[PDB]
Amino acid sequence: ARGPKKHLKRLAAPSHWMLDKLSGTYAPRPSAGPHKLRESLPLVVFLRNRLKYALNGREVKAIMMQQHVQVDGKVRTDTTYPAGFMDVITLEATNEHFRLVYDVKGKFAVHRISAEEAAYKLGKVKKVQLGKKGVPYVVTHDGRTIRYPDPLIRANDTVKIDLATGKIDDFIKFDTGRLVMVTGGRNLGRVGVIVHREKHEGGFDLVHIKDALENTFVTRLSNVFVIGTEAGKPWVSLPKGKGIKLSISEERDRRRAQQG
Amino acid sequence: DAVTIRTRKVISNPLLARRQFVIDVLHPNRANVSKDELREKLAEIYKAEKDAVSVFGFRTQFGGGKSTGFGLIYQSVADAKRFEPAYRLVRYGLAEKVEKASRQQRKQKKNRDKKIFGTQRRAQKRAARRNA
Amino acid sequence: GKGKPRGLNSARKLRVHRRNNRWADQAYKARLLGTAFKSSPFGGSSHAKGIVLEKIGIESKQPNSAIRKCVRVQLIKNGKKVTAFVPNDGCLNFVDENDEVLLAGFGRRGKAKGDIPGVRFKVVKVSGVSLLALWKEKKEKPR
Amino acid sequence: PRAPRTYSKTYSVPKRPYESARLDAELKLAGEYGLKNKREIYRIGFQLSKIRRAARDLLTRDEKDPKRLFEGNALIRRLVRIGVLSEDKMKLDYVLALKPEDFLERRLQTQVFKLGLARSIHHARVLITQRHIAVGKQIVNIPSFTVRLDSQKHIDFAHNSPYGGGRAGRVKRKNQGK
Amino acid sequence: GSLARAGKVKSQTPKVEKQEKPKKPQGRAYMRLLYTRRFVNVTLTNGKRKMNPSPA
RNA sequence: AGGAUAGUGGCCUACCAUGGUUUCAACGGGUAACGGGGAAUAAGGGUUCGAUUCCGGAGAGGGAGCCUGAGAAACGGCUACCACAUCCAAGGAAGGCAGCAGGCGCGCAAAUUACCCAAUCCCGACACGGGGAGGUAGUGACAAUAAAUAACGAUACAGGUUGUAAUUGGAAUGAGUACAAUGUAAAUACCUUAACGAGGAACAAUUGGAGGGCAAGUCUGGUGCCAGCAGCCGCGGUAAUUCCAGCUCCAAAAGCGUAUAUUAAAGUUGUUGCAGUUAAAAAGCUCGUAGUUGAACCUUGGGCUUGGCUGG
Ligand SMILES: [Mg+2]
Ligand SMILES: [Mg+2]
Ligand SMILES: [Mg+2]
Ligand SMILES: [Mg+2]
Ligand SMILES: [Mg+2]
Ligand SMILES: [Mg+2]
Ligand SMILES: [Mg+2]
Ligand SMILES: [Mg+2]
Ligand SMILES: [Mg+2]
Ligand SMILES: [Mg+2]
Ligand SMILES: [Mg+2]
Ligand SMILES: [Mg+2]
Ligand SMILES: [Mg+2]
Ligand SMILES: [Mg+2]
Ligand SMILES: [Mg+2]
Ligand SMILES: [Mg+2]
Ligand SMILES: [Mg+2]
Ligand SMILES: [Mg+2]
Ligand SMILES: [Mg+2]
Ligand SMILES: [Mg+2]
Ligand SMILES: [Mg+2]
Ligand SMILES: [Mg+2]
Ligand SMILES: [Mg+2]
Ligand SMILES: [Mg+2]
Ligand SMILES: [Mg+2]
Ligand SMILES: [Mg+2]
Ligand SMILES: [Mg+2]
Ligand SMILES: [Mg+2]
Ligand SMILES: [Mg+2]
Ligand SMILES: [Mg+2]
Ligand SMILES: [Mg+2]
Ligand SMILES: [Mg+2]
Ligand SMILES: [Mg+2]
Ligand SMILES: [Mg+2]
Ligand SMILES: [Mg+2]
Ligand SMILES: [Mg+2]
Repeated sequence: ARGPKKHLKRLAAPSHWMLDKLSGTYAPRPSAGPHKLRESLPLVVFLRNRLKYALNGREVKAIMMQQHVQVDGKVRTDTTYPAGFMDVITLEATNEHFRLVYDVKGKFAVHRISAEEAAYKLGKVKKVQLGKKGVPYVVTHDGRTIRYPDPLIRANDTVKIDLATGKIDDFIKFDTGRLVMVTGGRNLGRVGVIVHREKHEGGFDLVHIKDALENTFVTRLSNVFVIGTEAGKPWVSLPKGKGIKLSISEERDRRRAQQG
Repeated sequence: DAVTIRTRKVISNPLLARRQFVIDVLHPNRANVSKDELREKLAEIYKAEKDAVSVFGFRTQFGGGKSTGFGLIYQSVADAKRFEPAYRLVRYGLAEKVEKASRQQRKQKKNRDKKIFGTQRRAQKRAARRNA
Repeated sequence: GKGKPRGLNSARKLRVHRRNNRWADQAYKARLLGTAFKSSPFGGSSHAKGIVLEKIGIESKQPNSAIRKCVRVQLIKNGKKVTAFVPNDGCLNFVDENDEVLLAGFGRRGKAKGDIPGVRFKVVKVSGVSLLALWKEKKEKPR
Repeated sequence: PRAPRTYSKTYSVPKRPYESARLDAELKLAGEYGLKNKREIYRIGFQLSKIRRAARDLLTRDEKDPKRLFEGNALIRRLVRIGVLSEDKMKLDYVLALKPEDFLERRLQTQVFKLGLARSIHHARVLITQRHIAVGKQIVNIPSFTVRLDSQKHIDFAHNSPYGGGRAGRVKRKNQGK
Repeated sequence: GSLARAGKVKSQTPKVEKQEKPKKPQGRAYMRLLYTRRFVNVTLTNGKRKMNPSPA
């Protein structure tokens, strides 16, 4: 109606932010950025609701205006900056590096990483095509454009971004046996290997994935993110739980043993 | 009478140059402990300046004898004056309550100025000429 | 075969037949025709205010023998004239001509109640004061 | 605006208002447990009616069904925890056999009287309402507070109550102070 | 019909004041009162139980 | 084929064909019709509702046309007409609360012309400004939660070792009031807590009923087919269990009654699941298109090996 919306009602916010109903009428509307609104995590939610470094929205803006917060190696001062999957958040004042990887419960885990691993990131190749003057380029899942890619790189592959020069270190071809995390749907956060890719021309390709516990699930190819060259060899540290989904009875049994 | 203070969920927050924690106050035979007295006690416990300590949001449990709140300890008084909300500094006497007209008067003055283009001095000078 | 279709593809016949036959249900018919909206003196409302035109005594039906003391009221919202019973021993003296009275039904939902012929409403308040409060001397009529 | 806050009714009235068999049973049950009104009996029957409904739905499922095993064990565990269900009756068939007197046994008012802290069940309620009884180290003044099994041993007078080592009350201080 | 007799009986009913009596207990105390009155000191007339026996 | 559009398209134009929808309900009419997530009631199947906290749409008195701009056919933007309506020195000028609060009117029907950006978020050139968005308090028996209005002894009696019925005590406590602290942007309130705060503990529980349905009087006085009650059946004509009252009792209780709608009861809308000889209801009788529904029949049995889960 007459133009873009600028507000986000609290009840209409993405459920994986885990916002409470009664704290207010509105929720942080993520800015335009590398990641989609529904699949992002604004830095205000991360710094206040997750880390609890800031006590309110006024304080998170004070934190970011002092140049502390870096996303993917660059300083961001937008409190609603849409950080997303595989993004690296650096707070060098606290000497902490985080990577936004989904946990098996469907939410963005608070996953601390080492400084050496915080020097790169993975991006799923969305498309490969030729730019002006006939220069090929790759578009990753976070909107990055890398020119002069390896001519073997195709869509659905994963590239390793140097994240300081923005170049591609190396890549993983999409094929059977590759390690995968699911980035959408009800199997979000699960980790397994590709068993069989089922093609449907004109529709949505489906990928069969086998868990480390030999559980098999099917998901759309658009929700498949290659994260490793084979089983047990991920290119990034996985969050606690290793993307293995436990039944509710198993979780109840595990919690009983953990607490005695 | 033997006020006991416990701190839990302590987080070191160099982003805002402070340490932040939940405060548990055990005050048997005592209605509660005033914020001013808690700041004095907390300053002695952690050997910090009293003006670098901020406490707020206290509530006494049902039946009394215990209160819970939130506390902040800054690395310096200068850091506290930089990151603390204005209303808390007025509570602690570190700042003066800014004096402004009521919200109705500020809005009414703003709408009166919307009817003037240019400086106020010109507008009143022109009005004087018109009425003279 | 019970006189109704049973085939797996006969849902249209079953649905239309029920729709045709619910018109024999007067509760359903009155709801969709909007008879309360068109014909009811209250226009579908639970209550309605009006002005007292005259105090009239109505003879009860047999085998009862009494003078049911009602009033003639012209409704403000639509100008219609109705007869409203004034309940309790001596509450007619609380109701005067050209007073504003709040009316309500007898609870029989548009039908006359008891031996009172042709009366379907009762007086609830007069001059903004509850008739029950006046009867029990809790309040006084503002005049 | 802000999201609505949920609320729900915690009781339901009988369909037939006047029934001597039900009226006598309720009054007999209220007199034994010192209840204020019939709504406190309706509340127990209402919450027991939905415990049975949950158990009935699980009992229609096949045995070894994941939902029946998970929610059935959880429902049994909660009832065992508050002492309503015995430790030797964890079968989800004994849940249906529960009765309203089982729940009224576990009220704070009933437990105060049965622990000897009060002369009668009616003395128990006023002791609770007047902030004399504490469960653990927390004063509870709600008579309907359902006592858990682990809370049973920690019911005693509040430490600052006249009956539990506190100072003399308002009346005594005015009398001995004159 | 004539309206002259409205309020005839109520007007001529001889006024009788309510006798002053102790308040009855309220709330839980009243349920206690009813419970004993009906299940503790039973006043049954050998299988004849009446809430409001008229004097006879 | 063109024009126009950001672009597809009878979107429009020129020329040319005569097509397109429909008893599987088109077209027209009504809607006390914004749609949905949902709500009420519900054994199951259902019935009713959804203006209204979220999503989508539409509108800014009624139409229409536009400027600017990435984005508006925007109305706290403009232009015109219609209807209302304001100031005027009579020449002219200025309007749009279905934003917040408030007023009139309408009605059965609905609150303060309050405080604040502290929170939630949004906007801006922005760490700083603004926000009747929003939050806070006021009014608020819409609904919902918990929950006081008394408890315990001694005598005296009755009574079957203890439940009361009375007149005698000392305890307990919060309703309320308040230093104070907390709370908060500042307050209010809550939560804590000095001092005060209960014998008729007047710190006094009400609303409906007492023939049946339906729990609880054949008590006393009044009236006398009157007055009145009574959802229904009925009561009232001189000992009225029903009216008006007193006493007593019953039901629910900080709530209880009445009116209207709706749901269950209703297997009285029946798919589950009604009825059609006589209670309402088999067309006077055949034909017949759509619709509904339509006989049987086509790899069965046998053998061998093996995986898992139930009982042991
Ligand atoms: Mg849209
Ligand atoms: Mg922004
Ligand atoms: Mg495609
Ligand atoms: Mg200016
Ligand atoms: Mg007919
Ligand atoms: Mg009759
Ligand atoms: Mg064309
Ligand atoms: Mg064409
Ligand atoms: Mg043409
Ligand atoms: Mg509708
Ligand atoms: Mg409409
Ligand atoms: Mg709607
Ligand atoms: Mg409407
Ligand atoms: Mg809306
Ligand atoms: Mg208007
Ligand atoms: Mg207009
Ligand atoms: Mg317009
Ligand atoms: Mg406006
Ligand atoms: Mg607007
Ligand atoms: Mg205005
Ligand atoms: Mg209430
Ligand atoms: Mg009182
Ligand atoms: Mg009464
Ligand atoms: Mg009566
Ligand atoms: Mg009587
Ligand atoms: Mg009876
Ligand atoms: Mg009645
Ligand atoms: Mg008869
Ligand atoms: Mg007589
Ligand atoms: Mg008599
Ligand atoms: Mg019905
Ligand atoms: Mg029938
Ligand atoms: Mg006949
Ligand atoms: Mg017949
Ligand atoms: Mg025939
Ligand atoms: Mg066949």
